[PDB]
Amino acid sequence: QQEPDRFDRDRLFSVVSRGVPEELTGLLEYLRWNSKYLTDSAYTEGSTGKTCLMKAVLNLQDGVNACIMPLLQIDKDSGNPKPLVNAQCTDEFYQGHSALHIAIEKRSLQCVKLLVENGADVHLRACGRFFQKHQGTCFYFGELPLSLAACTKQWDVVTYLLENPHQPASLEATDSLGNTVLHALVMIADNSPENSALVIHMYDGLLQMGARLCPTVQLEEISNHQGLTPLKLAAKEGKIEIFRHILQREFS
Repeated sequence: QQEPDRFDRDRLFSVVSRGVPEELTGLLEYLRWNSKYLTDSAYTEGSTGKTCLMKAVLNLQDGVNACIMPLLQIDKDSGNPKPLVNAQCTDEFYQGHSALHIAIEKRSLQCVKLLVENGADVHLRACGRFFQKHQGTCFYFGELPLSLAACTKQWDVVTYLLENPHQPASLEATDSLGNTVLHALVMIADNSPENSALVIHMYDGLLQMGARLCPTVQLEEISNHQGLTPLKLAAKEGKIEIFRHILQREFS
């Protein structure tokens, strides 16, 4: 008894950035003694700021951080009602970013898997506050982890987000503009011959999965906040090439 050693934020962030989990011993003991969680202001860069898990994901080696599992375990064992996994960062650079968003943004499937396997909400919303404003690291990708993976051309990630048995991500989910992943692709698309080809490939792939995962729901008839289906939006936005593609699919 009569313990345990102080484990401040500075030290925790140093260890998670380097990657070695063996130096996290004593953290659980301290947290529990003082009834503290890794989501408290004391352990984040300002209340509402980076959690230690986001710091872990921001420092990848080979696509993984060996701290992520130990960290998510410590949080579980500490009795946190609001799991560290679903915490969202919101500072000068980030806006509603979960570790999941960062994991997808860092193009790491093994890290995405790892997070989803430990109760990550695949429906948290990032970059909702900023809409064609150049402020932080935020851009429009449709503010949904699935949309992000699709807009960033990561099929293997899209595949896993839709199929995994832990937390499947619905294709029917919409962002603050009522925009589905299909809408987001139309938006994200420039009218380059190379880019349009890749967006079409991704677009089609999701409808294939649409037929398998939600066969009853006609994804392409889903209208957004301005009363636009992906077809209508494609015309409004002047994205001629992919508008030409959605058109043909309708006339079959």
